[PDB]
Amino acid sequence: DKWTVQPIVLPEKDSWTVNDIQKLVGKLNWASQIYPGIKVRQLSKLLRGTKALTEVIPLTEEAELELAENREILKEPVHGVYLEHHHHHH
Repeated sequence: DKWTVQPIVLPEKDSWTVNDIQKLVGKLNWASQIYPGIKVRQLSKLLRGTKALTEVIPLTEEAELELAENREILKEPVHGVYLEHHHHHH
């Protein structure tokens, strides 16, 4: 390691509420632009289930499948010494 993105990580439980899914879909979304292979097509659909921010929504086979594969990708560096702008000191 040297310098690049940050350690993008998320919790893991079998009781994701709309509020928990919502925040997630946002993480995977932003992460998507910072991590490929991530999917947020089925994750967002889960919301269509309920609106209450206290409604426990489970992850569908395809939702838990992608989420998993995602949490794994975040293990990549993405960025790291590959820009070189302008600096001279030592």
